[PDB]
Amino acid sequence: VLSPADKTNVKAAWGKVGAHAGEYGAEALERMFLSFPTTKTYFPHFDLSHGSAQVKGHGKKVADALTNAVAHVDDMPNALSALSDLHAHKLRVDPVNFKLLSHCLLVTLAAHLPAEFTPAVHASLDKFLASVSTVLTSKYR
Amino acid sequence: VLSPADKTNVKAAWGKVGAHAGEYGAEALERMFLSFPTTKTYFPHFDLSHGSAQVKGHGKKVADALTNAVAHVDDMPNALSALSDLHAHKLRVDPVNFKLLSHCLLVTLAAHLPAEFTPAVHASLDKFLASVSTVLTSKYR
Amino acid sequence: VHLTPEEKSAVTALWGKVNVDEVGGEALGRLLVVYPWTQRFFESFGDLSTPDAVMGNPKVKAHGKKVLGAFSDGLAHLDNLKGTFATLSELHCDKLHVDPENFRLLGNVLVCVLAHHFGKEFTPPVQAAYQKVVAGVANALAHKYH
Amino acid sequence: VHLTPEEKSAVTALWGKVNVDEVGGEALGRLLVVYPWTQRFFESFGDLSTPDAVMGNPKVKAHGKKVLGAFSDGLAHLDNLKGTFATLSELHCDKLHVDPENFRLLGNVLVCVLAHHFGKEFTPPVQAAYQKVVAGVANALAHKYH
Ligand code: HEM
Ligand code: HEM
Ligand code: HEM
Ligand code: HEM
Repeated sequence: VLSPADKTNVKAAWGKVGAHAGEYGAEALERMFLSFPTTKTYFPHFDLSHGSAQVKGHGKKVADALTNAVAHVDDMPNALSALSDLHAHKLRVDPVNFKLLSHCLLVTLAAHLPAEFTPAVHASLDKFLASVSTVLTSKYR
Repeated sequence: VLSPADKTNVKAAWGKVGAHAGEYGAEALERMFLSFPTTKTYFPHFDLSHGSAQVKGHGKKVADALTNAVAHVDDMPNALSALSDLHAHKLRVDPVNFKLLSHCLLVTLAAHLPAEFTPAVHASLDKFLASVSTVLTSKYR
Repeated sequence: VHLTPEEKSAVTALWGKVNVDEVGGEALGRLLVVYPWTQRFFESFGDLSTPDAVMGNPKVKAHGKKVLGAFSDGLAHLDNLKGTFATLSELHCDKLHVDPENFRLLGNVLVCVLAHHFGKEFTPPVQAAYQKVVAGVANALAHKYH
Repeated sequence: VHLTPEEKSAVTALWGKVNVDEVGGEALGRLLVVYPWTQRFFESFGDLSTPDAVMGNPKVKAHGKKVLGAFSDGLAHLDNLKGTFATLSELHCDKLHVDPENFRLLGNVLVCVLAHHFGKEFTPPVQAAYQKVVAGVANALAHKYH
């Protein structure tokens, strides 16, 4: 449950991401595919090589959904409704993998926001990715 | 989210459990300590030998809390509020261990309720134990 | 893995009582019912829309039998699951794309199934031994993922 | 664990630049902030009530340095993490009663801290190599639990 401080922390951090959001989403995916190779089983139809347009493109979609979640942080279930339907009924990604991408996103933000990534901000971001993860897996069963 | 059909399934199975709830609670604990020895790190102050009064006593407490949550399945947050504060602020059990006790309670029920443990009820009970686990871990951060 | 001889003899003894085909069908179908996202690999199989449809689907029963027969044959090589399952690991990664978390989910449903089938004979110590076996199998099947 | 020589050299190079005392205090502090239930083990340590109190707590810094020091020593025996950490494994089980899930959390926080500290130098491949190492170390420390 996101406290007002957590919300402030997340809007601030994601704010400084701004326009690089897409580039950071791709890097987070690349980090995930190299560190946790089991995650590649959901992308047999992609070229996962370094610099792949497919990964970059997917990264930009992931990032834009997170941008949408930050804008609607008081009403995430409705904002992300179609994406929870999508993952629940079509993609059917095992819920364990959400934690793996969330860690990779945190790593990416850490690597790019040397000053904003304070202990308190780290805590709020991890809570926020967990809440996104919970919504996206809400309709699985 | 527990569907109404899930709630009917949990009520019916736990109804059968009836008066054995505490004996079943202790057996699930003993299953957990033997199958997943890391969980014993939270009970260094207990005699964990088979049939100890401390384990039987704790089994009954676990079972009454579950009985309280089945009674108030539509309002579990309010119903377990005291227990979520206790686990979040005092006991501080890592969330991963809720999955292990849930598995062992499901195993115990399966072993004792041959007629009622159908696929659909198994599904409903797993989902119920996941929701209890989520409410008990709610206030951790 | 590492089972004590007492543990090994307990696994072996109960398994001698198992109808591999029936338990196979039951465990695969309950996998698909309790954790419906596992249905993702199986849409070639027809009607999976309700519990009854899943449990009664002959393709599901056939797959279950094939998965559990390999499992059974692995119980004879508890000393070397990784070698026993190395080619199946490769296959499930490179060609079938199965996230190895499904092996763990299956192993926990298998345990519930044995418990339901054997009731009080499935004691805490026997459960513990089977937990080790099912985690060992899952590990062995995941070992060649890359 | 098994590292390719280019993962081994990635891990070795970065680690020669790490101030163990400073990174250790940061990693431990962040664990206690981001996952506050881990404070369960440290109530002898003082004031842990706000992020600034945890990060500036001197007992957190001191212990942080002790833990990453032992962690350092294991990078020197990457081929036999189990034998290097057997004694400490037994201590954290029998005397300290620490759930080994905490080893995993600190591994991931340490990766966060390395990324924060080294920026773009902590590339995806370097991360991958460090993830194998911290998983290895966690595993090594959990090996003697019973
Ligand atoms: C923060 C969590 C995540 C977010 C916000 C997210 C968001 C999205 C979005 C926006 C799409 C595109 C939907 C469309 O086509 O309209 C998508 C597709 C997809 N996602 Fe997720 N997702 C997340 C986690 C994951 C994880 C953890 C996995 C697997 C490890 C995964 C696997 C996929 C796959 C396989 C697709 C389809 C890709 C394609 O075929 O183009 N997702 N995701
Ligand atoms: C289904 C989820 C669980 C339920 C419903 C539950 C319920 C309870 C209840 C009713 C108490 C007694 C509180 C009182 O005295 O007022 C308690 C205490 C405790 N629980 Fe939880 N519990 C659950 C999961 C866990 C897990 C997973 C662990 C650790 C592996 C755990 C460890 C403890 C410990 C250490 C105590 C203190 C016992 C003592 O000092 O006597 N609990 N729990
Ligand atoms: C005890 C665990 C497992 C064992 C021993 C096992 C074993 C096998 C075997 C022996 C085959 C046939 C290989 C061949 O064609 O040569 C197979 C195929 C397959 N398995 Fe696994 N499996 C296991 C778990 C799983 C799980 C959990 C799933 C997914 C939910 C899965 C999905 C598949 C798929 C989709 C195929 C292809 C079936 C076909 O093409 O008809 N397996 N497995
Ligand atoms: C990277 C993995 C870790 C290593 C290498 C490590 C190593 C050590 C060492 C060197 C000591 C001193 C033992 C002695 O004086 O004989 C120690 C103590 C201790 N560690 Fe661990 N540790 C690790 C992770 C953890 C984690 C994550 C926790 C819990 C969150 C933890 C909790 C403790 C506690 C409670 C002590 C006792 C401190 C005191 O005496 O008050 N350690 N550890």
